[PDB]
This record gives sequence, structure tokens and C-alpha cells, in this order.
Amino acid sequence: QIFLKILPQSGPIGGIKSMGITTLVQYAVGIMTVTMTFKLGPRKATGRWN
Amino acid sequence: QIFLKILPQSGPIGGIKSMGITTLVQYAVGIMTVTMTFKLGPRKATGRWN
Amino acid sequence: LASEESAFYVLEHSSFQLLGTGGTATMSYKFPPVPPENLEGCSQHFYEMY
Amino acid sequence: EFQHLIENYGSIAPDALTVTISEIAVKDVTDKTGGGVQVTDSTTGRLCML
Amino acid sequence: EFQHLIENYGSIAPDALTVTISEIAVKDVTDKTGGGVQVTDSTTGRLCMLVDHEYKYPYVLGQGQDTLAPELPIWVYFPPQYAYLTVGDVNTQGISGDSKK
Amino acid sequence: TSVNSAEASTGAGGGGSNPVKSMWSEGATFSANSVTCTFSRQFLIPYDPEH
Amino acid sequence: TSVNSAEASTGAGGGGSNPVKSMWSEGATFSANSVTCTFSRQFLIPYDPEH
Repeated sequence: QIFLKILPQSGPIGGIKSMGITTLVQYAVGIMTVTMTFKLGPRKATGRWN
Repeated sequence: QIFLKILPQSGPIGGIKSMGITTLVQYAVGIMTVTMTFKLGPRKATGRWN
Repeated sequence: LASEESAFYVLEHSSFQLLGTGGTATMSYKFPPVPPENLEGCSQHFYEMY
Repeated sequence: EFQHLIENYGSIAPDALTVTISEIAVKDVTDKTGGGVQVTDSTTGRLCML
Repeated sequence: EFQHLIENYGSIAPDALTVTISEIAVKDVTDKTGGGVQVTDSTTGRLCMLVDHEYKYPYVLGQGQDTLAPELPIWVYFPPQYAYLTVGDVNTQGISGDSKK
Repeated sequence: TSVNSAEASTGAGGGGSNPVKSMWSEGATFSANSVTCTFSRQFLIPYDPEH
Repeated sequence: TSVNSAEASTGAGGGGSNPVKSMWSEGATFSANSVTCTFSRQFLIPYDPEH
């Protein structure tokens, strides 16, 4: 399993009047590229007429 | 002891009317990673029946 | 209700990667040898093989 | 591709797997002029991958 | 991990310590449209970090004070402001008898 | 005009990019004679309006 | 004054630049004994106001 989240960046704290502990609004995007290989077995030989 | 403080940055001073001496509102965030090694001594051998 | 056997997993208590904007990360996995799925059928009944 | 698979081959089994997460973009969201929100790519935003 | 430690070992003693401050981000705060504030990453902003390897400054750690890092990895640390106590001369404030160092 | 005119579009600010890889080190690795414990915490130095 | 004076001009924010070339891999490559299938999907992880 591949677990993905966004690191919770913290909001400003300090001399600003009554800020409070908040989080910066951040969301992630990306491209997930998944490659799977499959071993393949050849078709069985056919002796039919039809 | 590791002391941390944000380097203060000065506000603009110049042609702007009555700007005054100010400081840019800056706060710092980061990740503090602490690794400690502990020497461990093996459990003493025991000869109890129970 | 939770018990002593209940597994409370905290994923932040592990080593994972932090990837910035534009970063990439790859996972590789190798399937164990598994029985192939047959893509061809049967032209006979196993009870009519006489 | 599935039609080609089931036409040209006799059996299929999984062999390997590769998952690539690229073009990661952590994006901050703030308020744009005239209402609504606007999105800006984040230099320090980190995607936690485990 | 503490259960494993106290179950599988007979003694423990600290040996080495490594502290790494990484993912540093000094962030400017400015006014946001429609009220509030917004945060922008700073390229020129700096964080002054000083490691007192020589113990030049007074040591205040190890006094059992409410300054510890969060017990859970999900919480954010707010490192305490550094202050120290030093010796001085006790002087009486007038005739009231109050004394200040 | 405005970006609100589009039915389901969101305005963009065109920020920067930083393709860096860093580790959030955590957990304890036990050995026969020692244990190496690591914990990572996000820390915040607040804004000091006057030092 | 504002950029609205020129009816054929729009304001610019002067964002950054990133001359990077990446690949959108997809499709299946068949062989005599194996097939390598690849698919790419854009994924979005939403903002989590409380972790």
C-alpha cells in the first residue's frame, strides 16, 4: 500500500491580534503512473477443421 | 541548547509618507528531527522454576 | 470497544518521504509465481470423455 | 488492448509492478479578488508518501 | 517501543544524540483579500540557529518544566522562549519592606 | 470580466516549484546492544513583533 | 490609473518558470511472452483541515 497525505503546514502565530493555531489551506495534485507486467502463455495448438 | 529565532526584517523607509520604522511580519516553521542512541544491557540470566 | 489486542496504527510514527512540488517517487514490486489464468475454454465435457 | 490480449494469448499472470508518482504539486489556496478562491503552487508544501 | 525496550533488555543508558532541523520555512504574513491574513514563503527570510556547544549561555533544560516537545507525532511543537535567572543584589523598595533583586 | 464567469474554473496564482525529497524520520530501531530512537516534530517559531 | 485603460491588454503577475519535460506514460506493449501495461492518472489529495 502507498499512503499519501499533505504535510500539515501551520498558520501564523505572533504579534497579529488573536490569530490562533490554524493550518494553511493546501491540497496536493500529481500524476500516478502505474506499470504492471503480465507473463503470457501462448495459445494452445488447434487441430480442428471447423 | 539549540536557540532559534527569526531574523528580523525591516519595513520600507523612503518616499512613502510617514512609513515609520516597522518590521515585516514573519514566522518560521520547520521539522525538528531528534535521534538518540541508548546503549542497552542484556537481561540477566534467570534460574527460577516459576 | 478497543482492547489490548486492538491495533492502533499511527502512520506519522514511521519514516516516510516528503516530496516537494515537481518531485517524483517510484515503488517497485515483484509478484510471486502464481498460477496463470487460462484464457481458453474447453470443447469437451470431462464426463463425456469416452 | 484487452481484446488483443484475449485474442492473441492463452494465459495471463501478474509478473511485476511499478508505481510512479510524478508531477507532484502541493498548492496553497487563498482568497482572490471579487470572491472565490485562487490556487498558488507551494514551494514548501510537502507530500508525505509512505 | 517502550514496552519492547523494557521487555527485551536489562539496562539502558544514553550514548549519543543527533538533532536535525530541516524543512525550514520562514513565511511572511500579509493582508488577505476580503479580510484575514495570508502566508507566503520567504526567500530572503532567515532563521538564526545557534548551538551552544561551549555552554556559554545559561542552561535551563532539565528542570522539569512545561516546555517539552509534543508527546504525539501529530502535534506541532512551539519551542519555549529562552530566559534565565542570574544573581544580583537584593534592594529594599523604600520603607514598605519589599525587596527586589 | 472575471474568472467566475467560467462554470467550474478556479483562478491560479502561478507559484513556484521545488522538487526536493526529504525524510520524516521516526521510530526506534532495536539492536542486540543498543537502540536508535528517532522522532520528528513540526516546530513553529512565532513572529516576534519586537525583539 | 490601471491596465484597464488599454482595452486590448491584460495584467500580468510575473509568475515563475519551469523548463521541465516529463512523460505521460500509458498503453500496453505486447510481446511473445509478456505484456507491459502502463496507465497514468491525475490524482488529487484534498485539504485536510484537521489531521
